[PDB]
Amino acid sequence: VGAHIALFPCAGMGHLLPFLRLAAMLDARGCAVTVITVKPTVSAAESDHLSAFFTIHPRITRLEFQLLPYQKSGLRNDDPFFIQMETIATSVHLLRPLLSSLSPPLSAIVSDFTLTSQVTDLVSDLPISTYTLMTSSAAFFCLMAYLPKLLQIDVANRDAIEIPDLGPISMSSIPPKMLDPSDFFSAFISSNVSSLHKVKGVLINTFNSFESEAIEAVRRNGVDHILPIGPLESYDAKKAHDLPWLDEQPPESVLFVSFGSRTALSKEQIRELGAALEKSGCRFLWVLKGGKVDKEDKEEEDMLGASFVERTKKKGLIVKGWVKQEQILAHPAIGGFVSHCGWNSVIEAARLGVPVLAWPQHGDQSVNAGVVEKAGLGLWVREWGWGQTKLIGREEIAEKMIEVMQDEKLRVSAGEVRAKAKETREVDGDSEALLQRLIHSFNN
Amino acid sequence: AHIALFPCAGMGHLLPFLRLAAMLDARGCAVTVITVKPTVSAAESDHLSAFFTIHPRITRLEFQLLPYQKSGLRNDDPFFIQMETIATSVHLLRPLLSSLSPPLSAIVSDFTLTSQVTDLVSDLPISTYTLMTSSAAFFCLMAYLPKLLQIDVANRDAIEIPDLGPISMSSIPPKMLDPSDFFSAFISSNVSSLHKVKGVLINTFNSFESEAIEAVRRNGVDHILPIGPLESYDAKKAHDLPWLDEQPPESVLFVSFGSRTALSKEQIRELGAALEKSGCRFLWVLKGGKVDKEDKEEVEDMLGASFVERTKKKGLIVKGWVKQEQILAHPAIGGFVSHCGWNSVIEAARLGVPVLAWPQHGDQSVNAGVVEKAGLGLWVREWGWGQTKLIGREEIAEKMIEVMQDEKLRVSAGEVRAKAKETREVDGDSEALLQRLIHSFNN
Amino acid sequence: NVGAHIALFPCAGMGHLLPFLRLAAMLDARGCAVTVITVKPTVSAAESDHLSAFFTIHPRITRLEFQLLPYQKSGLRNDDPFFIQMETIATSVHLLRPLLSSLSPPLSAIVSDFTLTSQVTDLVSDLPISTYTLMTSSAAFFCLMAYLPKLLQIDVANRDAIEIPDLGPISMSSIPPKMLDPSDFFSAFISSNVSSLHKVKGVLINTFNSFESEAIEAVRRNGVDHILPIGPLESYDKAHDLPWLDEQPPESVLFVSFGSRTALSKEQIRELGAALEKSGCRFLWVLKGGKVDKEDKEEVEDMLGASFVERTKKKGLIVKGWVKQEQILAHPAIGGFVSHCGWNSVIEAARLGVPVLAWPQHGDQSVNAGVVEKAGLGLWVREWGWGQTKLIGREEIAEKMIEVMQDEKLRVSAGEVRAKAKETREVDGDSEALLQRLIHSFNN
Amino acid sequence: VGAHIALFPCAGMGHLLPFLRLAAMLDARGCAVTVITVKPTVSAAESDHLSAFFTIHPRITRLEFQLLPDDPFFIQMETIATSVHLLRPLLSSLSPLSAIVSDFTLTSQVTDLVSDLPISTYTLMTSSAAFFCLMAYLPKLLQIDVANRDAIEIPDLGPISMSSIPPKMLDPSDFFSAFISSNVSSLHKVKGVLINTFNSFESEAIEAVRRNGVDHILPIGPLESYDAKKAHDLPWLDEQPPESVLFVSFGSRTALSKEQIRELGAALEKSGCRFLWVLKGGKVDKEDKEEVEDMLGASFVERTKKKGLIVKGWVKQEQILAHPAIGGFVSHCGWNSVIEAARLGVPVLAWPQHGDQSVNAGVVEKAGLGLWVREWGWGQTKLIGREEIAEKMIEVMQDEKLRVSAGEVRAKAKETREVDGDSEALLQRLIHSFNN
Ligand SMILES: O=c1ccn([C@@H]2O[C@H](COP(=O)(O)OP(=O)(O)O)[C@@H](O)[C@H]2O)c(=O)[nH]1
Ligand SMILES: O=c1ccn([C@@H]2O[C@H](COP(=O)(O)OP(=O)(O)O)[C@@H](O)[C@H]2O)c(=O)[nH]1
Ligand SMILES: O=c1ccn([C@@H]2O[C@H](COP(=O)(O)OP(=O)(O)O)[C@@H](O)[C@H]2O)c(=O)[nH]1
Ligand SMILES: O=c1ccn([C@@H]2O[C@H](COP(=O)(O)OP(=O)(O)O)[C@@H](O)[C@H]2O)c(=O)[nH]1
Repeated sequence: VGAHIALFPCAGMGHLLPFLRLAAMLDARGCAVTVITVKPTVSAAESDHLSAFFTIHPRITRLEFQLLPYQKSGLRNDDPFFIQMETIATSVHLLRPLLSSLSPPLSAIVSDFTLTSQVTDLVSDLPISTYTLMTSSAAFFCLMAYLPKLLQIDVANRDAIEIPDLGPISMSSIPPKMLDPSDFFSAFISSNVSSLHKVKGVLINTFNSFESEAIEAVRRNGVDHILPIGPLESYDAKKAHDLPWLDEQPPESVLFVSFGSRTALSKEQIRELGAALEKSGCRFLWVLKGGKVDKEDKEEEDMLGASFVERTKKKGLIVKGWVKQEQILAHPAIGGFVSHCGWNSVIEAARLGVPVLAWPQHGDQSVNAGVVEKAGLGLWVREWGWGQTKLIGREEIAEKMIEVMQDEKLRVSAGEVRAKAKETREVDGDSEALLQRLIHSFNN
Repeated sequence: AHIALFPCAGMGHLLPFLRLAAMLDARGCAVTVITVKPTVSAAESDHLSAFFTIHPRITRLEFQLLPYQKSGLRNDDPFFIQMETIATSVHLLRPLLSSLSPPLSAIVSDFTLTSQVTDLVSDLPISTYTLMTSSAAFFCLMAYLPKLLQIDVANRDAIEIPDLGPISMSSIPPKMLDPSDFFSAFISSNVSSLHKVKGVLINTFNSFESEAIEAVRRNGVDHILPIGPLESYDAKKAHDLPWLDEQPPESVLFVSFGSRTALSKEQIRELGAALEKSGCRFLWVLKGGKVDKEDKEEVEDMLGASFVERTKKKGLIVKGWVKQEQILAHPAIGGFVSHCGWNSVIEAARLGVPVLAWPQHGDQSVNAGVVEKAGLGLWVREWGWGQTKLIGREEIAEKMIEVMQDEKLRVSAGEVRAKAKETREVDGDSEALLQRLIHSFNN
Repeated sequence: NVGAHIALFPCAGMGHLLPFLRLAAMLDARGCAVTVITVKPTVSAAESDHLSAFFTIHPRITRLEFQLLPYQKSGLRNDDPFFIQMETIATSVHLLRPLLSSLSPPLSAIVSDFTLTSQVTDLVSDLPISTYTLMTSSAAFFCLMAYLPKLLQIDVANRDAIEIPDLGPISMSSIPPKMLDPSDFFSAFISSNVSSLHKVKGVLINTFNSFESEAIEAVRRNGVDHILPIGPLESYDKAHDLPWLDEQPPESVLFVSFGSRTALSKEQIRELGAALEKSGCRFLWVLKGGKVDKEDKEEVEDMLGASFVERTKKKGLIVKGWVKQEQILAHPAIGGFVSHCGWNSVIEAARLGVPVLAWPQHGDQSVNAGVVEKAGLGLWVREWGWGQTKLIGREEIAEKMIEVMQDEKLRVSAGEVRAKAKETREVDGDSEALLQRLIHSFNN
Repeated sequence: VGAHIALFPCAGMGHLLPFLRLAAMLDARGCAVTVITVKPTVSAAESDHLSAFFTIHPRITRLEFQLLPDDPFFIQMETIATSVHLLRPLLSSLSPLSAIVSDFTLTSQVTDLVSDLPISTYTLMTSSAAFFCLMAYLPKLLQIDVANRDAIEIPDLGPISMSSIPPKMLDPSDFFSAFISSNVSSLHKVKGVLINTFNSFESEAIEAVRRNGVDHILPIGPLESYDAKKAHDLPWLDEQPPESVLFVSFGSRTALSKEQIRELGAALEKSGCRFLWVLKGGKVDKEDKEEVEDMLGASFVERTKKKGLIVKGWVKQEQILAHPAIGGFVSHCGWNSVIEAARLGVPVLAWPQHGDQSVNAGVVEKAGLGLWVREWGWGQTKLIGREEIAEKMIEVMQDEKLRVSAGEVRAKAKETREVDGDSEALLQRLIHSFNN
């Protein structure tokens, strides 16, 4: 553990967990690692996860930063993660005192994409080689990467968007917010992509077989230094879960439902899947988030209904809250996965080879579904659209759930992805060799 | 894009730059604000500290200016004297600006520092912009000063500025016409170097000064950009609000004469006599000591105990810094008395307060004219120059009464208030221009 | 109430605290009433440790302590932990204003660190309090500091050397690059503070008139007229120290220390250790190897290895951590000092007439090394340059290490320095007399 | 107390002490007074006096000008001129001056200053009416004659001999001439002029200045003491009988050589006068002076230890002179001192070392205030014998007429000091003129 490295996730479970994963991974490869967190955390969950991680890994060290107050309405409405990410920039300078005192000077720092522009000054005064880890799809990341020239190019939204060395992305996959220049979200991505130039390398949670077209497209696309790190290894946070029912079930019989760290859909729609879930007869494990964005704000299982919970009393079990998704997904009993297609959830399923039913709700998740379908890892119906854009059928959903359980071709293809994913983590694997090579390059 | 703001001395110069800087930061530019020490007035120093603690990501660049060194520019004013001191030392900042870790894309300089600042970034890759504290109408007079000085052989009536109504000779300040005085030398020296500036920022909206903004555009300053009204950085802890809450809406008349303007000893007693005689409710900010806040160490021994007792029911007299923008927003204030320094004037317009115009020194008279033109307030030209003139209680009181009860003004003033709102809106020109400007900054 | 009250305000670091603590103790002896202003938390354990300990030793002196506020963006390029705190304290100096006004026994005067003189000066003015500056470094370096605004502003020239106005030219090669770069904190702090000196009633320098007559004049003639050499500051004062020395012959031991704040290159350390072995001189070696902070330098002998220690056990002993430097130099056994030539250590060596071999690492230190050579205190090799950026071979070091121990004229010269130092301390001596003179004005 | 005023003396206690008294006098008359001072001050005493003055008068504000980089006192007067602009910020921030009273030496520099910040300005002269005219008539005189004659005449003033006149003032080349001549020209700007004199002391002198175009001269003499109270010093003063003690002070600077000074020291014991002697070591500098009383010799101290006391350094002159014990004064004859003697009615012996003083001695003679020997001349020029001095010294103690003449002079001084008298009347009037 001669080399000293830090990783600095900003906000959100999707951002936070992987970086921890990168750190544990880095520690495993003889790196000395500090993990930087900024408080107060947006969600109760983020700290809960963080606390365990440090307890679980003593060798890795916690490096908190306390946030200063801010009040800017320029950011549209009130979504806390952009606000949290924005606040982090306001207090980012507070970082400098913290880095100056590090015992063995940091060889490199790994920084979440959202604040790559603020850190840059910090990265010139203290000359730290700075790296980034991408939580999104390489195909989706390819879109952001080419966004600035594409945003400069036109004023209206066309039928299909062409990123230069990649298959054109349908506009339906793209978020509205991305398209309009005036909107801030556009501002945050554009500036940050520019800051990539300063960075020594860019790391993404995907592997070359997995996104062959995109990774190369990125290569000639102005993102030369991108390294396919993924799939990010398990956090090894053992353990906090009781699953007597899961053990009883036959291997690959049970269906797992998670819509991500945040809730994805309306109750009326939600009841529709529950009704369709009954029609399918799949044994299930369902994790439900009452609060669409914050764990702290949810004190609501009223939404599914009284009759349904008793009706599926022996068919399935549901958790209202947080459960270990990878711990559950590695179980022999789980054979199908219905996800919101956040890239971390999609990547974990590919690593464990669990067939996916893609049900993207917002953001980059629609683009990840296209990768899920292109990979052959999962089944996706593009026509479902964004959440609340259309109300998709109980009867319609049931046919798709029945296909995932009884389509053997998906199982053979899903099995291949697990083998493809495993091979890249083997000593001869490009992903393991790239991580090992990057660690070798870090200076004393 | 890194932008640096270089305000000169004075809360009139200081307040606008910080306000914009906060606006720039809100809209996402990396912002640095340049301050130098010492500062003439306590408020500027106290304010800067407050502003930075409220806005953490804005960098503070502090330089100690060289000791006052001079020859020429007859100056009897402390704030103007400090401006000369900042201007003579701006050329020593070239070494510091060259090595800044996040290099500046552009500098937004103060009008007074524009000539020295333009020379400073000549061989550096930094765009030079200037923010104008005053009104657009005054800028037309500034542009015409060389023509005004050359063909000004006769002391008669007013001079017709080329694209708008002629200004009375009484409105032009006598100091502006004397080349020896600092006010004239600085105005002339800066206008000559305005052509080396990428853009000139102004605190007026297109609705407020359509003729003045248009006249300057065709008069050689073709890069003018209206961004007004500037928005408050809304940072404040001390509350002096309580008396007002007791007051009925619109009853109170607010009197203030800016950061560094004081009345005559005969005028303070005649103004006080008028406030009693009028019978109006009022809020008085008393700045008897003079410009500097530190030396104005007196504490209401200007009027005496007898007067406070008589007026306590209808008035509160405060000596010290008051949160002007907040007071103006209050339901209670239905009148304002102003020296018509532009920043007060803009605030009156944004918050729709009827204004009673009372110039004491410099641009105030022209701005007073603008205020009258737009219906914002009533101006009495005959009163002429405060500090050169004395007005009796009878005259003052009647005007005070008249402004409070002009419903046409209250209706008229509101209309300006609406227009100021529109411009800030995304459609509205002033915000749009800044949004237009901000993109430009990215290079 | 009818008694002078003097407050001392030190900055970050052992070098800046200790001179202040020592003076505070010196003043207390001479009947002054002393208060020390301290900010928590300390950058390093040692400063914390001394303060609690120091106040135990001198109960009468008041300890006035303040909280360290968050770091601010004032545009400096500092990557150092001790400099950054210096920055952090200064931003918050204005906050003290209400408190100084309200003290039970009021302040009559205060003395500021150079770093806080510009900020400190402003607070006093609304109070009837005299202001003084106590300066950590040498007169000769001080000569440079005053020049700095003039030097930065115009010449902008990379000549071989430049000349300070009433003092001989100083080689550029012996001037740190960072002093030259305006954006950097080191240049910026020196310049802003120097400019504010006109305000201070006097500037106190820990050097004596015999030691730097030429510099003292050079500064005086340059118009910061009020200069008050007080050197050398007296130990304020048993402990769990080393008895290894008590068993060593006199003059047989060579002491190596680079101060509290200097780490060394691992290459540098390996070569330096090897050099001692060839030289064969008995030695005491202190490793501030690790970080500037004692808290984060957890490295033990993992830096030198096991074999080096056993081989050298007869020859010398190496310790990592705080050592009681004053006591060690005082010991009859120590025959030579290898020092980075920081002023506090340089002055101490002069006090005890210990021959110095000069190896300046950063900042003020090269200018300091030269005077050390000049006064006949020590041997300095110019070609070695800066410790931080250049590495010196073991053999060259060993050959030099021998020379200082073997040269006996230097031992005679160092003694000459010592006698002079003794002369000032005495009631006859100008420095003691100057301090007594200073006290009487304090007592108005 | 409405009016607000400021004083500015550049250097010497010759000017500062009078100015401060002017400052105190003005405060008494209901004026807000600000005193402007130059730093660093040339003398530790000059600095010493200022701190005391503000401390003694709480309500008098102090404003200072820090200074940017022959006689120290003259050169510094030159330096203040360099930094005069520094004044500009100070005036601008003032809580504005109804008028400023400024030192004669730097009046020329300020003329520009007065005109931009409109301030009526005045100057106060610390030299005699007879001497001021010599300065006053000097500019014409230099160009017109360019020669050396035994005596020189100022239009309505009885000619005083060259022997009195200082040599340097005579030379056109010299720095001193430029300052004096230039400044008088600047004298035109001021709305008043003040000298520490009263008409009675020099009716002839005051008139000539009125005649000679110094129409605006105002004599406000004598200036009231600004003083500390109360210190139990000089138990050696209270002990002695009235008018038994001779007090010797050659200046606010040294004036004669150790051997020349030894002759008076030997003359003092032969004279038999009891004495309090103020002996300054530094020829011109208090900080420079670091010599003990070894110029007089150990022997002198043992012999006279009961008879008289020697103070090395400074003392409060007005305080000492006012004492019953003092009956004789020996003076270098600096005007400020001479005026103090007349107001306190203490007989003087005149021994002027340098400069304006010899002319000042002449005034004392016309007055009858003291006994003077002209032949003794410029200090250190010639050696004056111990035997010769005593006869004059004894004569000062035992002359009845002198006591009478001196008694009147004190009486005359008061009448102007009182409300009816002109010096008081003008002060009242000038303040009245002062406009808020
Ligand atoms: O109950 C839950 C919900 C989510 N996750 C983890 O949350 C991470 C982030 O999910 P993703 O990136 O797919 O989407 P997000 O929640 O950020 O929208 C993934 O590692 C999931 O395994 C989990 O472990 N348990
Ligand atoms: O007691 C005061 C006086 C002034 N101001 C602020 O100072 C600003 C600038 O004043 P202006 O430019 O109107 O006049 P000036 O001070 O420049 O002569 C105004 O917006 C006021 O809000 C204030 O807050 N409190
Ligand atoms: O192990 C150590 C190291 C340093 N010092 C003392 O710390 C003071 C400050 O050191 P200096 O200024 O010489 O160097 P710096 O620590 O600032 O680099 C000196 O008195 C040293 O004797 C000490 O007592 N023990
Ligand atoms: O020991 C001394 C000597 C002088 N003076 C004062 O010196 C002032 C001015 O002295 P003068 O101008 O007459 O003499 P000079 O300064 O020219 O030598 C008078 O007010 C004296 O009271 C004093 O107070 N103490």
